[PDB]
Amino acid sequence: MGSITENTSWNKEFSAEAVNGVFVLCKSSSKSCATNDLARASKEYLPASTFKIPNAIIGLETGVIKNEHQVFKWDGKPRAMKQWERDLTLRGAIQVSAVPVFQQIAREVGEVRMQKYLKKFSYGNQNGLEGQLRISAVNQVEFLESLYLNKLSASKENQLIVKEALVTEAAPEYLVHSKTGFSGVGTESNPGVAWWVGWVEKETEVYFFAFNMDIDNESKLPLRKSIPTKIMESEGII
Amino acid sequence: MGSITENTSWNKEFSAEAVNGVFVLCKSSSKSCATNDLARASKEYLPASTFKIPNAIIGLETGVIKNEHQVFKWDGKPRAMKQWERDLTLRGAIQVSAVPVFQQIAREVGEVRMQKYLKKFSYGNQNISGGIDKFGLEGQLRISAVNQVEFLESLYLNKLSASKENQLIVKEALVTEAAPEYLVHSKTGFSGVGTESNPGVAWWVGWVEKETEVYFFAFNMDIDNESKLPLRKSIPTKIMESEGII
Ligand SMILES: [Co+2]
Ligand SMILES: [Co+2]
Repeated sequence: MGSITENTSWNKEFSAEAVNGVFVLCKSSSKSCATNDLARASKEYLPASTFKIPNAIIGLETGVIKNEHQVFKWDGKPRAMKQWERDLTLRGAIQVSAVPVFQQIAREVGEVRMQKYLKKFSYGNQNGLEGQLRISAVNQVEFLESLYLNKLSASKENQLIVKEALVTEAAPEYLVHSKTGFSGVGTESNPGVAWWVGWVEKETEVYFFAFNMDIDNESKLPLRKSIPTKIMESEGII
Repeated sequence: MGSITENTSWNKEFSAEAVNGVFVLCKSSSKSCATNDLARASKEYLPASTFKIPNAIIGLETGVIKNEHQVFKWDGKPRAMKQWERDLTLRGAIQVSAVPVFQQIAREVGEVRMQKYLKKFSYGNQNISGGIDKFGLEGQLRISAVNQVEFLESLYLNKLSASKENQLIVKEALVTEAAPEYLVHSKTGFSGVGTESNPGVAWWVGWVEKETEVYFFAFNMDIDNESKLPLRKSIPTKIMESEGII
C-alpha cells in the first residue's frame, strides 16, 4: 500500500501451528500495511477460489451475470462436489466455491476480455506452455480496497452486489467480507496454497487482510482461519 | 401478487407466552404470504425503529447522506444510550438503533421531501403530521405488517423510486446474521412500554435468503412489560425454524 511494515511477533502463531505463511493487515486510514514476512507478503501465488471475486465483477460487467438475483441452475451433469449439485445464487456459488459455475462464466466472458479487466483491475499477473495466474497478498489487500472504495473499473452497482455476496460474518458491531481459497493439497517439496482474503468493518474503521499458507496436510486447511483470527484478536480488533 | 392466508396453527407460541401479536411470512417464488391473524396483519402500528430503513434511503437519495462510507460524528453531547456515544457508520446507526443520528437526517431531509419519498414507497398511511422528526417513534405515521413486507420486497427487488446503488447500500446496512447456507436482513423496532389502557408496539422486520428461495417477514406484538421483548426476535424465529427455514 506504499510502505509495508514487519511485525515479527505474529510469527508465534504460525510457529505454534508449524505453518509457513504470511498474514497482511491494513488499517484503512493508515495507507500502510503490516505483516509477519516482508518477502512473502509480496510473493505471488495462485488465487484459487479467491479469483471468484474479480470473476464475479467481470461476469456482471459483461452481462454474463444479468443481475444479483440470477440463479445458476444445475444442468444435470454430475459435478465434482455434491455441494455443487444444486441451484445457486451469486452468494451461493461464491460461498460453496463452485468452480464449474465460474468456469462457465469465464468461458462466455472470454479469455481476452477477462484479461482486459484483470489488467484494469491490476489483479495479479502472468508470466512458454501457459504460465498460470498468480497473486501476492499485498495485491489482494490492494485489490479489495479498490473494491471497497468502489474505485474499480466497474459500476458501483456491480461492486456493491459482489460485496454483499462476500459477507461471511455479521454482528451488531462488525461486518466481515471474506473469501477463501484452496488450490489443492501438495507435498513438502511442492505445497498447495490456502487463502483467506477480506476486510473487517468495526466501529468507524476498516481493516483489510490477506492470509496465505503452504498446505501439505488436508487437516491443516481450517488453520487458514485460526491464525488470522488469533492475530486480529490480540491486535485489539475482534 | 398472490395471496395471504390465516393459519391459526402458529398461535401456539403466542398463547404459550400470552402475547398478542402477528407474524407475516411470504415465500417469494410462491408469490404468497401466511399469517396467524389476517385482522392484525393489516392493522397499522407505529413503525418505531423500523422506520430507519426508509429514512436511510431518503437520506441517500437526497444527498443528505453522502454515501455508505459516511461517518456520523458524535459532538460530545450526552445521549440517552451509551451505545450512541461514539462515531457511527450507516450500519452502526441502524444496528444500535441511534435515534439522534436519524432524527438529524429526518431534519435535513425536511417534512416536504419526507412526504415525497414516503408517498413513493407507499410507506404506511404516509401521515407525518405533528413533529418534523418524531413520526417514527411517537408521531402520527403508522404502518401495517403486510405493508412492511410489501415495502421490504420492493427493496430486495430494487423496485423503489430510488436509485439501485442507494437501495443496495441500505440492504447491506441491514445484514444481521450471515451463514454459508443463508443470509438475513432485519431491523428491530420498539416504541415504548406501559399501558394506562394503551400498550406499546415492538417490531422485527426482515427477510431471509435460503438457497434459491427468500422469505420476507414482518412481525409486531403488544408490549406492556419490558421483559417479554426478546420474544420479538425469538417467536418469529421459532416459527421459521418449524416451517424449516433456519
Ligand atoms: Co461492507
Ligand atoms: Co441480501
